[PDB]
Formats: sequence, structure tokens, C-alpha cells
Amino acid sequence: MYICGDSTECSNLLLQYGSFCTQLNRALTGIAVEQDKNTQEVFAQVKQI
Amino acid sequence: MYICGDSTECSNLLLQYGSFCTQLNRALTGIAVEQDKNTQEVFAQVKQI
Amino acid sequence: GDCLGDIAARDLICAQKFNGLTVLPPLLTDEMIAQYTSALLAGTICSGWT
Amino acid sequence: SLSSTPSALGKLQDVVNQNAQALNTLVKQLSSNFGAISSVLNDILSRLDPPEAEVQIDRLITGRLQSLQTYVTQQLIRAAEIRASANLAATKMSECVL
Amino acid sequence: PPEAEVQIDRLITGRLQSLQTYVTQQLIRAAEIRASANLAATKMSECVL
Amino acid sequence: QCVNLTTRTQLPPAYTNSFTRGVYYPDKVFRSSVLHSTQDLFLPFFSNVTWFHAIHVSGTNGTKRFDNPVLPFNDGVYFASTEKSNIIRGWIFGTTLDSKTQSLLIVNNATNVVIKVCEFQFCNDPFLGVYYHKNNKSWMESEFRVYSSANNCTFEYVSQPFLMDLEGKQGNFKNLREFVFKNIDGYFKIYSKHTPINLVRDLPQGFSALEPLVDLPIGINITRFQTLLALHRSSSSGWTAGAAAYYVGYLQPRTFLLKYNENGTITDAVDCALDPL
Amino acid sequence: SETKCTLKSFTVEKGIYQTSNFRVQPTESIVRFPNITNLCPFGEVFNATRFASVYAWNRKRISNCVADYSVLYNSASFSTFKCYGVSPTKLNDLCFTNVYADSFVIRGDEVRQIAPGQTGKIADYNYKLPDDFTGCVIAWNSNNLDSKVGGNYNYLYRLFRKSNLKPFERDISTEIYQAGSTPCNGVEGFNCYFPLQSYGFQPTNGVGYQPYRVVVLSFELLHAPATVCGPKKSTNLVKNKCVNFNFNGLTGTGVLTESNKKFLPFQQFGRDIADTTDAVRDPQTLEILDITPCSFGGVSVITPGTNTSNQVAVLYQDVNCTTWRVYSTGSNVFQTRAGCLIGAEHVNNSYECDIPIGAGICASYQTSQ
Amino acid sequence: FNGLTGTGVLTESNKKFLPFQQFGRDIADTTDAVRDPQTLEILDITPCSFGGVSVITPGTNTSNQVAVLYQDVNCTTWRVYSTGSNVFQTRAGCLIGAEHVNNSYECDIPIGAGICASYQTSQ
Amino acid sequence: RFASVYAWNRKRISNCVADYSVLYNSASFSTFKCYGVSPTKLNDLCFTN
Ligand SMILES: *[C@@H]1O[C@H](CO)[C@@H](O[C@@H]2O[C@H](CO)[C@@H](O)[C@H](O)[C@H]2NC(C)=O)[C@H](O)[C@H]1NC(C)=O
Ligand SMILES: *[C@@H]1O[C@H](CO)[C@@H](O)[C@H](O)[C@H]1NC(C)=O
Ligand SMILES: *[C@@H]1O[C@H](CO)[C@@H](O)[C@H](O)[C@H]1NC(C)=O
Ligand SMILES: *[C@@H]1O[C@H](CO)[C@@H](O)[C@H](O)[C@H]1NC(C)=O
Ligand SMILES: *[C@@H]1O[C@H](CO)[C@@H](O)[C@H](O)[C@H]1NC(C)=O
Ligand SMILES: *[C@@H]1O[C@H](CO)[C@@H](O)[C@H](O)[C@H]1NC(C)=O
Ligand SMILES: *[C@@H]1O[C@H](CO)[C@@H](O)[C@H](O)[C@H]1NC(C)=O
Ligand SMILES: *[C@@H]1O[C@H](CO)[C@@H](O)[C@H](O)[C@H]1NC(C)=O
Ligand SMILES: *[C@@H]1O[C@H](CO)[C@@H](O)[C@H](O)[C@H]1NC(C)=O
Ligand SMILES: *[C@@H]1O[C@H](CO)[C@@H](O)[C@H](O)[C@H]1NC(C)=O
Ligand SMILES: *[C@@H]1O[C@H](CO)[C@@H](O)[C@H](O)[C@H]1NC(C)=O
Ligand SMILES: *[C@@H]1O[C@H](CO)[C@@H](O)[C@H](O)[C@H]1NC(C)=O
Repeated sequence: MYICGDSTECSNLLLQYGSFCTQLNRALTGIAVEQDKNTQEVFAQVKQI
Repeated sequence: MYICGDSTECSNLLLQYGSFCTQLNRALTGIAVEQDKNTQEVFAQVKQI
Repeated sequence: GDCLGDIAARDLICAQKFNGLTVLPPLLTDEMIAQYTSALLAGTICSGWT
Repeated sequence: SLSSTPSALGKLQDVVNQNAQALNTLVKQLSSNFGAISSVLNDILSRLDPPEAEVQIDRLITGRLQSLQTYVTQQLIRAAEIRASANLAATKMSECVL
Repeated sequence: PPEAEVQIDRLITGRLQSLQTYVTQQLIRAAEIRASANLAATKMSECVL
Repeated sequence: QCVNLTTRTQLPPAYTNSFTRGVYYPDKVFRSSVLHSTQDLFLPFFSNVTWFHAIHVSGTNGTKRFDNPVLPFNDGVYFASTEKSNIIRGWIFGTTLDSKTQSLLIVNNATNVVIKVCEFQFCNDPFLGVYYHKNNKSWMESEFRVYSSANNCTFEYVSQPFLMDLEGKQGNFKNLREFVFKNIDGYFKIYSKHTPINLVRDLPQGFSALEPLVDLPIGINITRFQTLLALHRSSSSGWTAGAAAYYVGYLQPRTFLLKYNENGTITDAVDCALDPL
Repeated sequence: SETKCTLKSFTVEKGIYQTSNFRVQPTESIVRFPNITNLCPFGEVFNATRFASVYAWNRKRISNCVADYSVLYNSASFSTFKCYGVSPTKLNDLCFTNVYADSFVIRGDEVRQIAPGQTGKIADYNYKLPDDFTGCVIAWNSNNLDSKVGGNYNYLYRLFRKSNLKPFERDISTEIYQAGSTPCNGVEGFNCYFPLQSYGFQPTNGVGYQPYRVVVLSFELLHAPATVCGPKKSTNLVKNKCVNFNFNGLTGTGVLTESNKKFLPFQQFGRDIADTTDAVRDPQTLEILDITPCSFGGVSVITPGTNTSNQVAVLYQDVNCTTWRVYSTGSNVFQTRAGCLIGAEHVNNSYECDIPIGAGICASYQTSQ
Repeated sequence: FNGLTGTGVLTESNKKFLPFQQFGRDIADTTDAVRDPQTLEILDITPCSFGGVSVITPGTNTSNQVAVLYQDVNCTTWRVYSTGSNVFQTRAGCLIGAEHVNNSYECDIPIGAGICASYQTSQ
Repeated sequence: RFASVYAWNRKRISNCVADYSVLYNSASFSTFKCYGVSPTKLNDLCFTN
């Protein structure tokens, strides 16, 4: 959507770089998981409420 | 000056995507501020002389 | 005017400035840092951790 | 003190503001031509045939991928800073609170 | 003009890439310095004071 | 045919402050609630504007001045005027401004607007004029000079007819008219706006953006231009100036940050080269 | 399957994967052009009795017509046809705004000079195109129309000049050129020249010396109201549906709605912050329409390992179920703050988290599982 | 110079070119010297623009006065936009428009090298 | 006389002004193509071999 939003012709060219897009998302996913981990590490010290 | 120093013709072309220069400068400014902050945290712990 | 005098010297500092690269001064000078260090030592010797 | 000193929570407000700016920057960067005749794919496609359009489009694709890569890199660096802060906070929770 | 513009744009893209590379390296290095500064500040409080 | 006007007093030129004026919509695209950066030729902010005027004051040591000089066109011209009686009628654009080259004549003659491009031979003191008839209190066109000849006429346009008010009105200037003139790739580009005013000296401080008016497919070289004023008649000495003033500035390439409001009107701007702030 | 393709695997591990965005395909097409009925003056431009001399070329405005150039196929033959603006195959899908036709006669060898970036007598002293040129150049042999047995000396060109022309200028002055130190007040000889020369066009001339008729069509595209459009039939206007469209040559895909925007009289298109068209003025009814993209987003898939089960649940982040831009339902619709989750069974027991979803909600694969 | 264009300041050079050399080059591969086509002497070329400028601003929601710092200017014809008044030389550059007060205070807007600034008193 | 193509003639040109406009008064070329420079820039240049 960022690069070839709703454009078939652009999308077909973009496929050459599909492995590039995959890596961009893997990096962002790793961050996202980490952010929930950080919250749990700081607050959930004791599991007895 | 780094990319197109002293040249009108390439300057006008550079403006086409000059928003990238602003982003670079913001990153370097952020570092510059941080470096003075680091100095103060290490040495200026006591404000009494 | 100094960089014109230094053309023969080929000073890297001028080359960097002419290409748009600069260096900013620190906010605290070496003298100011020395004063903080001296205050910390004076404090420690006189009153320890208090 | 907290009520009367708005700057007190700047450390948390800054996180919010930086993330908003990073995304607003990516949207604004879409307007760049990156060497192309036009930043709008529809303009390129309406006026040029396939082999000419492909050249102009490829210039835009490369530039757009570069913008996203820049974004991701900045987010990774910021994530590291936050991780360090979170680790410190966790340490304090154990050593100051518990 | 139109021929120069092609050659110039090639140089601009490359020149911009070099500056972006520089900034990225400075940001990473700055983080390492920050960690050192935090350690130094910790030592100032715990070893000196 | 042509008349060389006389009795005019010689005075030094006046200068005024352009403030923040001369901005025009640089595009044909609707934008709203945004800021936008543009690099076209604009009047720089707070620039030197030459102030010209037409006036008849009194007898004895009266000012008796009527400014209609040939001015450089340079890279484009910001032109503005303040008036109450339709004295400024039009302009001559060209190089030599004689029979050797093509020149562009744009004139409102109180019947219609006529645009021509011809190898015109112009008068040294081109003017138009209105005779005041005490009998039946009428103001009517009586004279047209401007040129002694025209030849090949490669471009021509005539507007639909209208009646123009020629009354020798008294009071403060009521009408501010602004124009921007550019000559690009053969086109003579005009931008304009009409603003109601109430004033007695120089350009008011304020801000407005001018709209595109016309792209004329002219094809000629312009280096100089002249402003055409109308005279009031009761030979070369038998005339009364009436009251009007006009301002001329020059455009330069500049970068501006323009601000659009919620309805797409440009309401403000920053001249990025004015100062460090 | 989208997850499997993304991961390049025929096996997917337990967890949540993002799977693109919810997308909408267009179902109808809209074509809108001003309702122009006149055919363009092809006859006047290409069938003129006489063409201008190159030193004093003609220029004509073209407006309020249909550019159906197929009309020239039966009788015209062009040796040269080159478009600088657009690809030739797109000419019939476009609208043009400030359209002008420049017209003149030159020699065959000089045809190559009617192009951006060229030098030579014509390019420097008689007729010049800008380096940045939008338009098409057309030329053809006119030996049987313009050449005469004793020589057709009616066509003139400028040979002497002091400086070069700028794009689209017409210098028609006949003043004597000074080549030497002599002032050339008159004189018309020695080092003083009459600047214009004739072309002796004869039927016996070789090809490079035969006359050619040149027509240059100069125009701007897609940034202003159209005055001239190609031969394309319009359709009805369809609102609040995902459609393909063409408004005066500007194509795109989206959903059209009524707008409250007020365009100035000379504005045809509007643009957003990313310089993408987001509004148009309809060419037949002057109504401003806004354009919104059809697709929007937020889809992710909750997967038990595929080596255990083929059941999945799909989360729609921006859907408030409480057919809502959803691929399928089949009940099991649970609204959460993280989106509308479809396919999972909601239970009221709290459990330790296995596959996190968001906003306090977590999923597992449990009991007939 | 023989078709090679540019902008800069031309000065006499101490470089001695071999008989067949026409132009010199820097590490950046830019031109930094030429042989003059008519006078057989060598000139060095230095860019006209040197740099170093920043602006000290009180918020614009308070006032529009600013002070300008020129990092590479020594004010002791100064390559400044305006000499103005209140010209204060600091180790961080020549600062024009700020008053110099010998009373120290807590830092507000940092300038550098021990100097800070603030807006205060007719402020 | 021009040379046979199999045995083409090479002539050295030096110490002169390349005022090609002198050909406008007589020569007519059907082919003219520059490979290394843009034609419009020729009058501002100097050439060696
Ligand atoms: C537009 O008109 C100007 C003024 O007549 C032309 O500039 C002159 O050119 C001659 C010949 O080179 C010089 O001797 C004069 O000194 C120039 N005068 C000025 C004021 O510059 C200019 O060349 C014309 N433009 C074109 C495209 O021909
Ligand atoms: C105006 O004066 C000039 C001399 O400055 C003269 O050549 C011209 O013929 C005069 N015109 C008229 C109408 O008297
Ligand atoms: C130009 O403007 C300045 C003020 O900035 C003024 O002093 C000067 O008299 C004006 N006119 C001329 C011809 O310089
Ligand atoms: C204005 O010009 C038109 C066209 O040349 C002419 O018919 C008309 O009579 C003129 N009116 C006056 C007052 O000169
Ligand atoms: C006023 O009277 C004069 C003759 O004294 C005549 O020429 C003129 O046309 C009249 N004006 C009008 C409007 O009839
Ligand atoms: C311009 O007018 C003169 C009048 O003597 C005429 O000889 C010449 O041919 C005309 N030029 C054009 C291009 O019509
Ligand atoms: C836009 O126009 C409306 C009237 O339709 C008016 O009430 C509103 O104030 C205008 N907005 C702006 C920013 O001027
Ligand atoms: C030119 O005229 C001939 C008839 O003599 C006709 O067949 C042809 O179609 C015409 N061409 C154009 C462009 O009108
Ligand atoms: C023709 O154009 C007019 C004006 O734009 C419009 O009102 C009318 O509906 C159009 N009609 C058709 C195709 O019937
Ligand atoms: C869905 O819409 C209703 C209002 O009709 C609102 O109360 C509810 O909170 C919305 N659901 C979510 C998850 O925000
Ligand atoms: C001509 O060139 C020589 C160098 O070859 C130089 O010494 C001389 O001064 C030049 N002279 C002119 C234009 O008189
Ligand atoms: C400025 O020049 C003077 C000599 O005139 C020197 O003593 C001073 O240290 C220089 N200032 C700085 C900041 O280097």
C-alpha cells in the first residue's frame, strides 16, 4: 500500500523486491514483540496478586 | 554543500526530495544534544561547589 | 582567510568545512569540568559520603 | 508538583511525539519524485505506455523502499534505547520497591 | 539540461546515500557512548559518593 | 498625431516598502489546510518599490507631475496601483519600442480591451484622454495616442464592449489593482486581483494572493515597458493630471512557504530568504 | 495460504501472522469527459493552401473539439511523427488544455532540427522548442505542392542573426546584419547583409532540398480543465461504490463521494498532503467529488500449529461487528478492542496466555478442539 | 577556463605543473587549480562559501528578536549578514545581537563553550 | 576528393577557432549526431586532440 497502493502495474514490478518487504516486516515484528515483553518484565514481577 | 555545493542547477533538482536533508539533520541534532546531556549526568551531580 | 592561507597545507579541517561538514563546540568547557571534579574531591575529602 | 509542572512527564510525551513524527514523515515522503517525472503513479500510467512507464515507476519504487528502510532502521535504534530504559526500570522495581 | 539532469540525479542519489550511511553509523556509535556515560554516572554515585 | 507633453515639474522618485505582497497562486490545483513550498519568481518581501504618480495640485508652485517613464521589465514585474478615477489604462511591452520590432499593447480604451502585437511605432509620451464637457456634465473619451503606426499585427484580441466610468471623482483612493507580469517560453503570463481600499499615500500593508488571469501566446522578447495614463482636458500644455499612483517592483527567484486555509485560500506566506528567522 | 506463501513454507508454527490488508476490488468503470461534439480542424491545419515561412511561423489555438486523428489515415502520410510528451498509444485516452499548432515550411535536411536540444540555422535563428517540451512533431514531404518549376522563392528563412532565439519566439525583423566593423546603415553589401534568404524549391531538387511541411502540436496535460479531448465515449457517474475511473484523462481507482470542497474557477483537480489527487471537478456537471481509496486494512491470522489443525481465526483490526469488510463469517464473531475476531469461540474463563492477540485477549487451541 | 566552468575565488598558486598538465585535482576529485590560458601562471581555486551559521531564538510567541551566531567568524566585512550592534566574540563564534552580561546565571538556551542566553530586561 | 571508405583519410586540426556557423551559408547536412557532448554546448568548449 505504501509503494503501489492499488496499482496492478506497480505491484507486478514490486514483486522483484518482495524479499526486501519481508525483511522490513520481520524487523518491525521483532520490535513489536519486544515491546510487550518489556512491559511484562517491568510490571509483572510478582505473579501473586 | 556536501551533495550540490555551489551549483544552482543541481540545487533545484535536490529540492525535489530535500525532505531527506531535514531528517538527517534532525538525527544529528539529537546526538548533539545527547552528548552534552551525558556530560552533565556524569559530572554535574552535585550543584554545590 | 586562514583556509586560503592553508591551501598549500591541505588541512583536512578546511576540506571538511568546504564540503559542508562541521564540528560543534561542547557546552561545558574543560575548565568547567575541572571545577566540577575539584568540587567533588573537596567534598569527599571534607565530609565523605554525607 | 506534577499538576503544576507540565514538563515533568516530558520523557513519556517525547516517546509519543517521536513515533507520530516518524509516521507522518513517511506519508509526506510519498510526494517525492526520486528522479521520476512524477510522484503520482496514476499520472505516469495515464501518460506513458508500459515500457516507458516501467522506467518511471521503478525510480519511484526504489525511492519508496529506501524511505521504508530508513524508517525501520530508526525504529530499531529507538527500540534499543527503550529496551535499556525498560531494563533499568525492572531493576529498580526489584531493588527499590521489592 | 535534460542530459545533465540524468547524470546529476545519479550523483545526487549516491551522495545522499553516503550521508544516510554516516548518520546511521553515528547513531549506533552514540548509543554505545550513552551506555558508557550511564556507567560512568553510576560509578560516580556509587564509587565516589 | 503624437503629442510631446510639456510643463511637467521635475521631481526625484519616491520609494516605498513592498511589505508582504505579490504572492499569487502558483498552480491550478486545489489544496487546503496545508503548507506548501514553492520556488517560482516572486516579489521578495520588504523590497524596494518605486512609487510613481499623477497629480495636479494648484497654481503657483504646484506639483504638476505625470509619471509615464519607460521602465526595465527584467525578469518579471509586480505592478500595482491605487486609484479612484480609472487613470491607469494599460501598458506597452517590448524592447526598442519602435517600428523595428514587435511590441505588445494592452489597453482599456473605455469601450473595450484591446490586445495587439505589431511592429508599432510609439509616441514618446503615449497617453489616452478624456474631455470634460461642462455643458451637460459629461466625461468622454476624446483622445488616443499611444502609437503613430502599426504594421503586421501577429496577435489580436478584442473584448466585448462596456461602459467605463470616467468621472473626475474626488476623495481617497478606493481601488487597488494588482498584477504580475511574466514572460516565459513565449507566453506573457498575467496574474491579478482587485481589492477595495481607502487610502491616501503608499501601498497598504496586508496580504493577498493573485489569481491567474491569462496566458497570452505572444512569442516576443520584452526588456522594457511603459505605463499608459489618461489625461483630463478642460496643445501639449492644455492638460490636468487627475490623481492616481502606481508601484513597480521586480520579481526574483525565491522560495516561499505558503499557507492555505481550510477553504484553499492562500492566507499567509514566508519568504525563506528574507532573514535567518 | 497467504501466510504459508509469505513464510515460504507448507507448515506454519503456532502464533499470529499478519496477512496484508483487507482489500476491495472495483466492480464498475467510470469515464467522464466534457461533452464536446466538434471534430478538431484537421483540414485547416494539414490541408492549408499555404504555410508560413519558417522565419515567421504561424501559431493557432485549438479548442472545444475531439482529437480523432484517425480521420487522417485515409489521406495523409507522414514521414515524421514523434511525441515528446506522451506515448503515442495514449493519445486517445487523454485530454489536452492549452493546445496550439505551430506551422511552417523548411527543407528536408532541416527536419531533424525541429527537436529539443538541436542546433543549426533553424534551431538557432528561426524556430526553437524548449528543452522541456510536451507535444508531438509532425512532418511530411510537400514537393508536389510547394515546389515550382522555376523555383518557389516564396519561402524564407533567417540566415543572419546576432544572438540565438529563445523557445517559441518569432523574430520577423528585416534589419541589416552587421558582420564586420562597418555600422551598416543601409549599405546592403560588403559585410552588411539582408538577414533573410529564400529557398529555391524546385521539382528537380534532391530529397534534402525538397520542401517539408511541419506542424508542431504543443500542449499541457492533466493539470487544468480540458478544452480538447480524444475520441472516447463517456459513461454514467457512479457514486459510493469501488470503481475504476478516467476524469479528463486522469485515471485511478477509488470510491467517489460528494464533496464540500470549493474549487476556484480555474482549478480542475485537488491534491492531498502526499500530492495525490483526492478530488475532481466532474466535467459534465460541475460538482466536486472526493476520492477515497477502496482498500483500507488490518488483517491478521491466528494459527494453531498446522501440524495439528487446519482451523484458523481471523482478526479484523478496524472492524466493529457489534459483511463489515470481512472475508467470511460463519458465526463465532467476537468483538474485542483489538478488532473483530472471527472463528474463535469466546469463553468467560481466565487462563494463562498462549497466543496473545491484544488488549487483554489471548487465544488457545483446546476442547473436539 | 578553456571550457571548464565553475564558481570560486581565484588566487595565485605555488603549485608547479608539469608542462603537459592543465588542471589540478583535490582528494574529492574536484578542480582546485588551473593554468591560465593566456598568462602562464597557476591559480588555485577556493569555494566562496565557508559556512557556520545558527540562530538563537526566544519563542516567537513572545518576540521576534533573534541573535545570530557565526561559528567561523572572529569579529576582533566580517562575513556576517549584518554587523548590527552588540557584537560579542565567544569561543563558539561571533554572536551578533545579544547583550553581554557579566553576571552568571543558570543556563537557558545553551550556545556553547560556557555561554548561554535568555530573554529579559524593554526585554 | 574524398577517400575510399576502405582507406579513410585522417586529418589533424589545431590552433583555430571552431566557428561552425560559417557552414550555415553553404553546407546542408542530413546527418549530424554528437555522442560525447550536447550540440548546444559546443560553442563554450575547447578541444585537444
Ligand atoms: C532581447 O532584446 C535585448 C535588447 O535588445 C537583446 O540584447 C542585446 O543583444 C546585442 C547583441 O548581442 C548586444 O549588443 C546588446 O548589448 C544586448 N542588450 C542588452 C540590454 O542586453 C537580446 O539578445 C534579445 N533576446 C533575444 C533572444 O534575441
Ligand atoms: C518629441 O521629441 C523628440 C526629441 O526628443 C522628437 O524626435 C519627436 O519628433 C517629438 N515628437 C513630437 C510629436 O513632437
Ligand atoms: C531602498 O530602501 C532603503 C531601506 O531599506 C531606503 O533607505 C532607500 O532610500 C530605498 N531606495 C533606494 C533607491 O535605495
Ligand atoms: C476601442 O478600440 C476598438 C477596437 O479597435 C474601437 O472599435 C473603439 O472605437 C475604441 N474606442 C475608443 C474610445 O477609442
Ligand atoms: C455635451 O455638449 C457638447 C457640445 O457643447 C457635445 O459635443 C457633447 O456630445 C454633449 N454630451 C453628451 C453626453 O451628449
Ligand atoms: C512586416 O511588415 C513589412 C512592411 O513593410 C513587410 O515588408 C514584411 O514582409 C512583414 N513581415 C511579415 C512576417 O509579415
Ligand atoms: C469557508 O467558507 C464558509 C462559508 O461557506 C465560512 O463560514 C468559513 O469561515 C470559511 N473558512 C475560512 C477558513 O475562511
Ligand atoms: C484534403 O483534401 C482532399 C481532397 O482534395 C481530401 O480527400 C483529404 O481528406 C483532405 N485532408 C484533410 C486533412 O482534410
Ligand atoms: C452537456 O454539457 C452541459 C454543460 O456542462 C451539461 O449541463 C449537460 O448535462 C451535458 N449533457 C449531456 C451529455 O447530455
Ligand atoms: C462499536 O460501536 C459501538 C457504538 O455503536 C461502541 O459503543 C463500541 O465501543 C464499538 N466497539 C469497539 C470495540 O470499539
Ligand atoms: C597571446 O598569448 C601569449 C601566450 O601564448 C601571451 O604571452 C600574450 O600576452 C597573449 N596576448 C595578447 C592577446 O595580446
Ligand atoms: C580572535 O582573534 C584574536 C586576535 O585578534 C585572538 O586573540 C582570539 O583568541 C580569537 N578568538 C577566538 C575565539 O579564537
